[PDB]
Amino acid sequence: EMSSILEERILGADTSVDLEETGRVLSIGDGIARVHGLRNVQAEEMVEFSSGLKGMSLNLEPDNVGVVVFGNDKLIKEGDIVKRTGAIVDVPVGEELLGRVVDALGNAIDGKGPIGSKTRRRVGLKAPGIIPRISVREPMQTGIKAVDSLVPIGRGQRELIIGDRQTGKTSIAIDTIINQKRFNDGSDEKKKLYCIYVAIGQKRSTVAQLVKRLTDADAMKYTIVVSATASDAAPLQYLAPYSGCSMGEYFRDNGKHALIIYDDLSKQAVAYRQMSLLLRRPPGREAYPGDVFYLHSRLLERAAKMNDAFGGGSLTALPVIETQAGDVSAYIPTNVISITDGQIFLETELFYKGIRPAINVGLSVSRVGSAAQTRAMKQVAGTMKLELAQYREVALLSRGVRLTELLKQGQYSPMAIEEQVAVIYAGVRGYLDKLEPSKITKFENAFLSHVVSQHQALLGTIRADGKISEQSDAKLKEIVTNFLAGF
Amino acid sequence: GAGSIREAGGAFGKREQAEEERYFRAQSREQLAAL
Amino acid sequence: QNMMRRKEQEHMINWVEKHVVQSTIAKCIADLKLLAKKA
Amino acid sequence: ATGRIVAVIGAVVDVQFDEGLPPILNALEVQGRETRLVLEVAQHLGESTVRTIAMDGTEGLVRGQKVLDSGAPIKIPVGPETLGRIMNVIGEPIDERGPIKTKQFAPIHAEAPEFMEMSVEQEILVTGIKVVDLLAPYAKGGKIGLFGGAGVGKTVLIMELINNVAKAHGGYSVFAGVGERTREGNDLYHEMIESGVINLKDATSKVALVYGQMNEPPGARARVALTGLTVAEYFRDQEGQDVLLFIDNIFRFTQAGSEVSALLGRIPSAVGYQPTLATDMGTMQERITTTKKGSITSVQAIYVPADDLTDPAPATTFAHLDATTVLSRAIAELGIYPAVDPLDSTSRIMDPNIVGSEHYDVARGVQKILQDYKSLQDIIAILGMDELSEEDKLTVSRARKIQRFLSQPFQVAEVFTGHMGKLVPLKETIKGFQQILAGEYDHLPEQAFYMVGPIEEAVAKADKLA
Amino acid sequence: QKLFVDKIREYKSKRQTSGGPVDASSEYQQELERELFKLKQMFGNADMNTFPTFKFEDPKFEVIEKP
Ligand SMILES: Nc1ncnc2c1ncn2[C@@H]1O[C@H](COP(=O)(O)OP(=O)(O)OP(=O)(O)O)[C@@H](O)[C@H]1O
Ligand SMILES: Nc1ncnc2c1ncn2[C@@H]1O[C@H](COP(=O)(O)OP(=O)(O)O)[C@@H](O)[C@H]1O
Ligand SMILES: [Mg+2]
Ligand SMILES: [Mg+2]
Repeated sequence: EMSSILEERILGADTSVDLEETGRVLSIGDGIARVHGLRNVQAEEMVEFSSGLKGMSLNLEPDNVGVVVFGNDKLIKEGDIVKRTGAIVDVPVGEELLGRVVDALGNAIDGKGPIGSKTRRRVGLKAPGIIPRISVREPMQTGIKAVDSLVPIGRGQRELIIGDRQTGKTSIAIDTIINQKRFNDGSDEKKKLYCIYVAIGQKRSTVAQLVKRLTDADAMKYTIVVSATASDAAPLQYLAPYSGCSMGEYFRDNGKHALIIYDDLSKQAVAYRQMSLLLRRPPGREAYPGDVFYLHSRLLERAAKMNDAFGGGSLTALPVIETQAGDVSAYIPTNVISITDGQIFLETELFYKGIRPAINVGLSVSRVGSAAQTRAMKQVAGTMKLELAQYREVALLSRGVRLTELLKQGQYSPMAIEEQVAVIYAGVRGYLDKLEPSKITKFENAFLSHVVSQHQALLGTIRADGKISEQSDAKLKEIVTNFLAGF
Repeated sequence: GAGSIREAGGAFGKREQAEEERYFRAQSREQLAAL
Repeated sequence: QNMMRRKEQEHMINWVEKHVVQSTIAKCIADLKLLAKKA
Repeated sequence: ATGRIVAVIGAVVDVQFDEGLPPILNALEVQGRETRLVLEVAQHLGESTVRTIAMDGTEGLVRGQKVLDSGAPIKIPVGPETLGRIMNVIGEPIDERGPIKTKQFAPIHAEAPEFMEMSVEQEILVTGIKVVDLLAPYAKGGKIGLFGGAGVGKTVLIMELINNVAKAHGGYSVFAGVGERTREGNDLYHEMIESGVINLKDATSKVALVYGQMNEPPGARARVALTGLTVAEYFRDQEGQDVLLFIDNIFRFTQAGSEVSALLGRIPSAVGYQPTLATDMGTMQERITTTKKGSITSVQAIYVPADDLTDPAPATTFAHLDATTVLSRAIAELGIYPAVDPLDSTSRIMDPNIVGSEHYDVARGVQKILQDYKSLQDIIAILGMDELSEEDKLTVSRARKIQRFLSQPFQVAEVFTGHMGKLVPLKETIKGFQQILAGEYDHLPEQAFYMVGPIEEAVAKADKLA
Repeated sequence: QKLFVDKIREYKSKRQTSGGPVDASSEYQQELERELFKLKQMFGNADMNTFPTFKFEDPKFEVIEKP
């Protein structure tokens, strides 16, 4: 149509010209531009090349400025003009990013038009100090039985998902994102969790698959997907986690609660190493720069729970780390493990032995723990944790196998906390030792069906009260006894 | 290298721990009934 | 319908861009005048 | 634009231009050579000097030699005229059949397809290989990667896949030989001529070959994969065809970059590799993809240096693939071929909602029993077989039978094994492994499952032993 | 005001599209047909310009009578 392209597309275009402060490309190569001039450029300031490309000035040196290019250096030649933008790198933030797939700088890559964003936020902001924070109390529900019961996560926590390749880390993150739909459509506003998935160094078709999976479950309406894939410049993959963290800090600072997944931080470390080695900064261990720990700690400190004076919002962080051959002792894995508030260790042996999700409950710890659980979940899960430990000590034994086969879960099926509590109750009270370990799984399905067909009252009770009462204890007791008699 | 079989956490350390726990839980049940 | 609109609009943009390129000292006069207003 | 050579170090050439500095990735022609010596601009050094990577040998270059700028990157002939022909890294024919007379030339450097062009269809691609089809099935339009050390069977497996899929394929096919044996390329050429897939007399050829082999300098070995990509990308975009792209070996690409990375003046990364390993690999691999304009099913053989899967190159390649077939030297020394590691090979369509609950359950049970066997291996090694329980001995016996039954004779391996190859349908594989897991053959010896096709051949071999 | 020249002149040129369907294209069909083929084949296979006629089936049932 000749109206959508000319009514204001040309009528309003900011045709004015300005007196620009510029420099001149001395050299260009491998995404690094050494630029003469640019006297008044700031450190980490965003500059613009004469071909529309943008870069960030990282090495302020006496005779040149080292600029990392946010794109392909094919379009930059020696002698090109580099204009200042006067601003430190920032990205659009707000509610208008929900449902959109954007790149590391906030440009929509989903072919749906521009993000109608009016607020912008720096990517390198400082984390909140001691005073604005308060203890982590509200639970972040993942929908995964093993996590929600034995490695609970609160709102404002940093829980690391660490494991080998193809162990099920992205599956945990996506289950957690899908789970928040029960709360994001409800009426309680302080229970809604807006999700953010940062894809760093991934295949682009993998991100397309993930967005398809999130749209199938209708989870995209409250999810921002930041995508800096394998073909994107190393600066963009370096900057994607900070852009996502700014998009989440917007919610954190407004009384809302957000969840961010960094999938994964090993590839961000690789991209940062590339940028640093090409900026001629001296290498350290495994050629990584000296400040890779600072790279990840200044990022993972921005996940926080705020007190009431600052809105009461939160930002939960689920960084992902891929280890080689199970070497948790590597450089970046140990860095991120020392940073975060706990880890969820996934194993290949546990994966192939049928334990899915392959969470290693022996190693998986949540430094927040029961402080961020519901009372009902705590009641059942303290006993379940004790019995699973005692089973691991001798692997009674039949109850232990029952609980193990009860921790298994399908993919893309995050259960509600009430149904989780009912299942763990049925498993921890003896109602599962009369059945062989093989059939346990199917019973659960049937059980859930029954409970979600004719017993919505007890589930609503558990949901509202948060704890089980002795009355409701007896109710669910008799329900599960009758169902086991009929099963 | 004393205690290195259990310290390696292999298939032999797990069975060692299982043996100790079995034996001493049997002994604890035997010692609690006689108390 | 949406696809037709999208492709027709894209070719319209391409054609307008190609055809304005084919189409004056008044340009330099206004340029010097605006550089005078640079303050 | 004309410049002059000011430095020659290996495959790297510095060229100083008096006017008209050529952009990065442009192709330059050296004047005064007997053959075509193409330099690809990689860096702008400053003071009107560029640094380039040579696509051929740099012997005989003199400082001050003239160099013309072409005005564009390396452009290769693309079209249906490249089918049945062999071209090198710069698109020149190396089959002595004259010029490739296409109507269009495409640059080997292009942008990766955008996010809105990606496809999501995940239909299976049955290969006739029991372990692949059972445990890590391939998908049409997906990315397959065959990992393996030296002499474990990557070329044998990729030739078996060419035999089992490319002949039965309806679309076109492109084979990019990257840093491999030249006699293997000669073998493939003549075998495709014999089998009619390449026709030297008319235009019914279905395969295009692009070879830069291990006798080539590192620039040709680094860009020949891009040349093959360009051919396959033309077939996918402008023809809308379904393309098969076989790349053996893709690791060489990375390795070639390593060989030039020092001469380009870059601080080395881990294990001496270029600091740009992951972004170079990503730029290359993101073009190897299925878009909503056409499909590309890709089979890439990936060399594993010194059998170390944690090496940066295979470790980085792992993230670009939809299916990984990891071959193991330890399994190859047990006589089991193909040497697929059943607990290291994965696939993204190994999903009940995609392959069926029956397939999924059989695969997961096989992997469970193999993991349990591996857990028992230590006690079996020290305390012998007799110190296990009854269920442990049953697990060991069934796991060994399953290990044997995962092996299979290939038709490309008929020449040096005598055993006729087997193409096992997917349903027969699922049935045979379901039956072995059930226990219906706990009475047959384990040697009866070694190097057979369907389970009926296993019982026939059992009845032939006794 | 060459930007306004672009605006006005090319608006009046594109508006001269009565006798032409797609504003003086002379091309863009060879790829549009492949695109429409893909779009139709991924939306369906039947004729998508007429109302769908509905074949319907009835659930089977067995001899449940007490033997
Ligand atoms: N809880 C589960 N139950 C069954 N299958 C699962 C489960 N979790 C993951 N899987 C499957 O195991 C495979 C692991 O893939 P996934 O993306 O979840 O892990 P990953 O660590 O991100 O792998 P990578 O990073 O190498 O791509 C997937 O095919 C997935 O479908
Ligand atoms: N499917 C197979 N059956 C029998 N032998 C095989 C098979 N695959 C490989 N081999 C053996 O391993 C050798 C190496 O084969 P090849 O595929 O060329 O090694 P590479 O992994 O380097 O490509 C073969 O000559 C053959 O002896
Ligand atoms: Mg993943
Ligand atoms: Mg080989």
